[PDB]
Amino acid sequence: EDTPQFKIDIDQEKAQALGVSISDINTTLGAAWGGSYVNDFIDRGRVK
Amino acid sequence: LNNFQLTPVDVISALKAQNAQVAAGQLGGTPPVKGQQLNASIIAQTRL
Amino acid sequence: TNTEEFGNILLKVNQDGSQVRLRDVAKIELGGESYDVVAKFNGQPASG
Repeated sequence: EDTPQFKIDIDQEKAQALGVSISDINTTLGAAWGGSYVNDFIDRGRVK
Repeated sequence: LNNFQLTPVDVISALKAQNAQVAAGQLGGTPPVKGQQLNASIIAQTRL
Repeated sequence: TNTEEFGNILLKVNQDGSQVRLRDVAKIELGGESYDVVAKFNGQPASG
C-alpha cells in the first residue's frame, strides 16, 4: 500500500539567484543519501 | 609539438572538431508553412 | 507532465530581476515526434 515519503523540491529561482547548478544539487543529494558507483578497482585479481 | 606548446590532446581535439559529419536538418522540413514549395537538405561540415 | 510545466522552465534571470522562461522564447505544445507521414482513409483523417 501507499506509504509516506519525504518530498524535497528544489527552488529554481533561489538556486539560480545563489548561482547553484541544479546538476550539482541533484548529484550531491543522490550521492550523499543513495550512494554512487564511481568506478572499479582491482583487489587480489578481481575487479571490484 | 613542444615548440608550439602543443600536445597530442590538442591534435585529437582538432581532428575530432574539424573532421566530422554534421547533420543539419532541411529547408522546408515538416511541419511546413502553408504554401511552402521548396524542400532541400542542408549539407554541413563533412569528413576530410 | 503538462505543457504549462514545460513553459515555466527558467532559462535565465535578467539584470533588472525579470525572469526569462521557456514560454517567453518558444511555443510549447503537444505534437507528433515526426510530421512526415500523414494517412487518410477515404478522404478522412486517419491513422493505422
